[PDB]
Amino acid sequence: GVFNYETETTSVIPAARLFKAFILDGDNLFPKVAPQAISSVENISGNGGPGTIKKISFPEGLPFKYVKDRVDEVDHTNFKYNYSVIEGGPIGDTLEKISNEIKIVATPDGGSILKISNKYHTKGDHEVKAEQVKASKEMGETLLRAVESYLLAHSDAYN
Repeated sequence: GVFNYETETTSVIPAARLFKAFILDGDNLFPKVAPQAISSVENISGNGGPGTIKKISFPEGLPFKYVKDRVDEVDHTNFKYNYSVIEGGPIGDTLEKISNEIKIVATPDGGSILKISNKYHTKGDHEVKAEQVKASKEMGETLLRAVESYLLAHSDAYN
């Protein structure tokens, strides 16, 4: 079957700046500002646009070793990002792929909110463990606050 779960996290960083660092330059910032979350980001197939495959490895702590991600869509103007987890991690047994959509909306105060969306593809009527979804919510949130600390520490960046 197909299950969809949503989330929304706030950030002080304006959408314009957050996009460049969190999305446009994630594969170069995450392993730097969040080592206990991302160990290394390897490129497999593609230059970096739609159809690209990046091998994201995790530290020697998490239960997962790596995860293959496929770049689907990257809207630089509408601050939208779409990637799919095709291999590694939870993928297997009953789970096939994971369609993810990230959108950075600006707020009236000058901040921004992340409208993340997870769409899992299970086997027949098989469902997904709550902890699985709970993990991504923490995965992205930790990275978020990981990028905020840096941006606020280095104002002369991504601008």
